[PDB]
Amino acid sequence: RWCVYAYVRVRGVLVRYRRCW
Repeated sequence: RWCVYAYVRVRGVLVRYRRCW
């Protein structure tokens, strides 16, 4: 597992962030 560059998804509105998986 690691966290890198990504795009969130709050209220069907993608918003640049970090995602871990």
